[PDB]
Amino acid sequence: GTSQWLRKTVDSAAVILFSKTTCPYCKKVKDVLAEAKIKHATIELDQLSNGSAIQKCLASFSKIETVPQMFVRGKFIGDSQTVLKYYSNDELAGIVNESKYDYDLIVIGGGSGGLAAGKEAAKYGAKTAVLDYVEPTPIGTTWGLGGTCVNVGCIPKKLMHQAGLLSHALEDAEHFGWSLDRSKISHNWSTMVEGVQSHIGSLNWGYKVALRDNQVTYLNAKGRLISPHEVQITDKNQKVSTITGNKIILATGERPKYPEIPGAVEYGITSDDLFSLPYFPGKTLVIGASYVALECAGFLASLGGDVTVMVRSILLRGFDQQMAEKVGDYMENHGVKFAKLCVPDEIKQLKVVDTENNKPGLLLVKGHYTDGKKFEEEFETVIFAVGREPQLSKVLCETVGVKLDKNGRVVCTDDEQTTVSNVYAIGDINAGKPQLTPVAIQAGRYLARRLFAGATELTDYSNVATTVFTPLEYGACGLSEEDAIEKYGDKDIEVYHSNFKPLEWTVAHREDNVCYMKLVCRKSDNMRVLGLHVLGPNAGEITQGYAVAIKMGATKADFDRTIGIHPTCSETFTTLHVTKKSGVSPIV
Amino acid sequence: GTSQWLRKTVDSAAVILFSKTTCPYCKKVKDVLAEAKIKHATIELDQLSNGSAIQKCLASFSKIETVPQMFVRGKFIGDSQTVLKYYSNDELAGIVNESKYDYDLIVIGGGSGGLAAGKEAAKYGAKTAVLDYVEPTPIGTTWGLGGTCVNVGCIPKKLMHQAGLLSHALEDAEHFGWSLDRSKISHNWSTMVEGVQSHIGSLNWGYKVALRDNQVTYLNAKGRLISPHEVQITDKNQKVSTITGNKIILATGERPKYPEIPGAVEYGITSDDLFSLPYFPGKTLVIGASYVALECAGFLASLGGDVTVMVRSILLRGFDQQMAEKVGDYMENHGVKFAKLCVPDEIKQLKVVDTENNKPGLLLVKGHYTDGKKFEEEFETVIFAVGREPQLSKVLCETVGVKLDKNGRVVCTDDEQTTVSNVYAIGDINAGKPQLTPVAIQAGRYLARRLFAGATELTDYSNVATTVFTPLEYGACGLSEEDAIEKYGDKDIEVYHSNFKPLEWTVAHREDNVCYMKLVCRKSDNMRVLGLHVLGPNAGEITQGYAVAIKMGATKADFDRTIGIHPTCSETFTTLHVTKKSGVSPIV
Ligand SMILES: Cc1cc2nc3c(=O)[nH]c(=O)nc-3n(C[C@H](O)[C@H](O)[C@H](O)COP(=O)(O)OP(=O)(O)OC[C@H]3O[C@@H](n4cnc5c(N)ncnc54)[C@H](O)[C@@H]3O)c2cc1C
Ligand SMILES: Cc1cc2nc3c(=O)[nH]c(=O)nc-3n(C[C@H](O)[C@H](O)[C@H](O)COP(=O)(O)OP(=O)(O)OC[C@H]3O[C@@H](n4cnc5c(N)ncnc54)[C@H](O)[C@@H]3O)c2cc1C
Ligand SMILES: CSc1nsc(NC(C)=O)n1
Ligand SMILES: CSc1nsc(NC(C)=O)n1
Ligand SMILES: CSc1nsc(NC(C)=O)n1
Ligand SMILES: CSc1nsc(NC(C)=O)n1
Repeated sequence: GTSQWLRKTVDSAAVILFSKTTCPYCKKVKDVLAEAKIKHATIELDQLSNGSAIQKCLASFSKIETVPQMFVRGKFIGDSQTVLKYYSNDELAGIVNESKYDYDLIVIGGGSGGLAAGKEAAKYGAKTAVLDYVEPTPIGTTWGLGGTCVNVGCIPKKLMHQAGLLSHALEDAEHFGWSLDRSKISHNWSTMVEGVQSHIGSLNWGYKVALRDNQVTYLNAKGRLISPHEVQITDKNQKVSTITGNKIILATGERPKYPEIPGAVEYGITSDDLFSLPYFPGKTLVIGASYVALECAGFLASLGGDVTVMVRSILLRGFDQQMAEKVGDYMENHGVKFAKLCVPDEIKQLKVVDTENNKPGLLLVKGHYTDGKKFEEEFETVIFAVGREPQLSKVLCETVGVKLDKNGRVVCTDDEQTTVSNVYAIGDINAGKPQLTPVAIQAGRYLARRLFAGATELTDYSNVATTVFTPLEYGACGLSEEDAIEKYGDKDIEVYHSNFKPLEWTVAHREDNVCYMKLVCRKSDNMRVLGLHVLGPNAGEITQGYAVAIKMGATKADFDRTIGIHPTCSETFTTLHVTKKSGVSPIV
Repeated sequence: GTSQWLRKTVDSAAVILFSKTTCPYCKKVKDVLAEAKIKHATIELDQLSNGSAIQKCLASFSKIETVPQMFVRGKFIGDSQTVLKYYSNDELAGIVNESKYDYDLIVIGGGSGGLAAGKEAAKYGAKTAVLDYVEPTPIGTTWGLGGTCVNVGCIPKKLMHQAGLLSHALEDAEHFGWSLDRSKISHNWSTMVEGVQSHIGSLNWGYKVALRDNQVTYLNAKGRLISPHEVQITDKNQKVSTITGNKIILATGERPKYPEIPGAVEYGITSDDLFSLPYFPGKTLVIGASYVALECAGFLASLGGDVTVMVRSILLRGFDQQMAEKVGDYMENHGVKFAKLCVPDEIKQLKVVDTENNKPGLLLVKGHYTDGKKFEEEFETVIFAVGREPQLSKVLCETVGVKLDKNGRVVCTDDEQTTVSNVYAIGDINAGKPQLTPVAIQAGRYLARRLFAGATELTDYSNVATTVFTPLEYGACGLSEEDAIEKYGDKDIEVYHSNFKPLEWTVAHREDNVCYMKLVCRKSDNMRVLGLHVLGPNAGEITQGYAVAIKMGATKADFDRTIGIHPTCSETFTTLHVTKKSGVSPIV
């Protein structure tokens, strides 16, 4: 086992040094490498239980057994004397820059995973290039480096969530003694957008400065894998060229879907355009039922918009459906309208968008209900949030041999390898993995360490916690309640649950039995917690820490023997006692 | 072991039924007890691994070995036939109400632990009386049922913290696009106080309704333990009488200290009076450095007050002192003044409090610094937060034999027993235990189950998490950094740490490297997390869940292999990497 590991480590590392912590000849080579600004991986054999065998297996590559041993791209370079000799003779730089390929690593896609992979690999000497390019939306929207989350995702959408929550802060402030009158305050959309966009712009810039400071070539151009080690690039002026790389990481992500109906691409928008929209949407129709659909409808309504959501079948397919319905009911009771079991057939234009005065157009939406009734109504803006998909045919010449699934996502082993042995995929395009920014970062960074630093640690994709930032937030970790019953049988499942009420809602006179939380547990496994769910303020901050306990296999007794922090919302999890089978009510 | 347990269970239970889940004769006695409204404990022997031996040991008390067996106050009452016979003959009620004593349980003190103990014990048939009485403050302040937290503690102080935070919500709202101008909004103290007091009043009332619905006698009178089973009571009209009880729980809590200097009791106030003060404090001097001192100064300043804190030596003695100093520095940079290494000698009055117009008086404070300089300054209000202490000499006739320590707190074993075998203590008066409302609840409820339901589970007092609700909040669980070094040696301690910045602070243009968090770990124990610390918004909600992981013994690798929720503050704990020994900076 040790042997096979050392062979894979030596073959892929760019510059790697085997060492011991207490050896002056190792120090001597380290000081030489630091002086000449040579970046490299370092493995200290005296801090590995396996290191004595490893020190013996290095003689397969170098025919010696002492430390230090320096390797470049699979080739043994020398012990202490030879490296110093290479240095003294002005030979060391040309040896470490020697390669079959232009780059040790080419990343296609400069988003969450792409930039994480690229920065980490550069730290261990891997000569790295990150490629990024933003195909404009149908109306021409575009943005800078950083990928979906930074530019048209988690970041601008949580800040617009914050401004939505500040409306209820203003309401709440009257009851706590502040003098303002909420009903004489209005919201200015473009002022909000300028502040959000300004923060994004500093992220774009910060990422560029990060790549430059890690010696990463950044190319603003479209990448096409034409063979295992050859990537074709087309830049902004349509100039076409080829670069080669030893390892290839695919991190191109996804883009929004449009329903195939007349008028949709012409007259609707998506989340890609919403976050830099120069005008307030006005009376808005959201077509879709995903978490994207509900978060966007949610903050548009809190900023004073007239909002309808058109629901084909159910809300939040794939999430715990009781939690989904609580989520939806909260929105409906605070000014979001729902058009349930409704599908659109057509969008007709009645006014073009007023580019000069920054005012929305006007649209007519025709649809029908399953009961036969026609849907017909006017909206100033129509947003589509009906899914997302990758566009790999534009990236992957099918003759290279990368296996895709029926949805067009890349099939990988559990270390992210594709069916082409030097090509990997991370993030939203990795088939079957949760589509989330921290996941893609963990995958990129861990993969970079396996390739260029001999690491073994894999990314763990199970029981990853999520949060939906609807007006009342919803956090979950683990199995939904229905899936657990599905997997183990109703008799083996015990669900503890309770309503609650934040102390902050008392003086502000908000609802009594609306916030909610439950633990789904397995009876035959010491009451193991299979899934946790909470609906309430600050649901993300509440949920995060419990994810660590659940990863370690927490049981109902672990929740019970811990003591709460008071006064908090999250403490209700430490004193739960009402089961569902008992039939007792969860209310306060 | 089983034998000794069953003997203690039978001796103290009020009404307890031994049973099996699938026995129609058990059901038969259960249905009789439910019909006649007889409350009782029930132990189902078929759900205990030990139950076969237990069913054999019940023949020590009853000379039978079948189920069911009913016991009242240590006496075997009958199997199925005898109970039905007692019922049919109109004899059952007088048998279950038979006792040497008026009450199975007398609780002295109606606060967090007292009410928790009393409600739980009543569920298992224990005939219970809760005693509560609020000795007025020197200026005559007083309040209703519920104890310190409800009336003059965690509840009114977190709501006044919420109103303090709403000031920065109002500031923040401008940058997110809302139209208001913070500099034209002022705060009305008495309007805030009315809303806080109204919520407390519904808690007072709710607790009374709770005791009545659990058949608990509630006496509004001062309790004095004169012998192991005799409590003397003095009511509001000074009428004096005696009641007897089998078990006694002491839950009288503490009250604030005053420094022995001239003018202090006459002209200063404490937290006991602050939370219902009919006038705004105005320019205020806080004398003390505890968490009470800083939380109160904190919200007074955010509500527009001119505030000074007088610090004898250090802030927050007993907390991680780096975290304390970060906490203090934040306050100082946002309008709280600190008078460091300063002690008061005297308070002179310059104006009496204006009772009619609701306006504060005016005071002169004289003190001196350790460098020799005199302190002399005028304040409209002086608050003392210089400690809290119990008053057990007013409760415990020293001839009863309850051992106190040098601070006047009750010495108990790890199941809360005092040196008098039927007397227990819970909450702030239990010597050596964290003085916290959830602890006192856990202790009361678990004790009630041991006494009257045969439970064995003890309360776990280690690694209880805390939060300090200063303007920037501070949450901790486990060891402070200095104590861990003290216990295991610097060489064996590794501290990971990082600054961070909430996404919400970006658009509102707040500080860059002020929020902070660290993990204190032990090198020789798989990098076990010994202590966690975070300074930032919503610190309580952040910290709570990690307390569960730490109780199960989380390591640095458990934090690493869990994936974050994004965008949150709490996710920074899942990706920490900068150690202190490395000397790398923690900034962004
Ligand atoms: C509205 C919305 C809200 C979201 N909110 C959250 C949230 O709160 N939390 C969360 O965890 N996740 C959230 N997500 C998901 C999260 O953003 C993604 O999981 C994450 O962006 C995936 O990262 P990635 O690196 O795999 O892809 P991306 O971030 O999409 O990066 C891919 C990049 O590669 C570029 N590219 C594509 N093809 C090429 C090519 N041929 N050559 C060069 N460059 C190319 C793309 O234009 C893009 O810049 C949200 C997503 C959306 C749409
Ligand atoms: C300003 C302040 C803020 C706090 N904030 C928090 C916080 O955020 N979180 C937290 O966990 N803890 C907090 N605490 C501490 C928390 O309130 C206590 O730990 C808790 O109240 C202890 O409960 P107890 O039942 O032991 O005592 P108490 O709640 O003090 O109850 C004792 C009761 O018995 C009464 N009594 C006394 N003697 C007699 C007698 N002879 N006869 C009858 N009745 C009698 C007392 O008047 C009182 O009503 C705070 C405390 C203070 C002072
Ligand atoms: C993929 S979720 C989704 N797709 S269409 C829809 N709603 C409509 C057509 O009204 N929801
Ligand atoms: C979810 S909508 C809403 N309004 S106030 C709030 N939460 C607080 C004050 O903690 N939520
Ligand atoms: C017990 S903490 C404390 N006691 S006195 C003080 N400060 C002063 C005298 O100025 N802090
Ligand atoms: C701690 S003082 C302060 N002002 S705003 C804030 N926190 C947010 C907006 O999450 N804290």
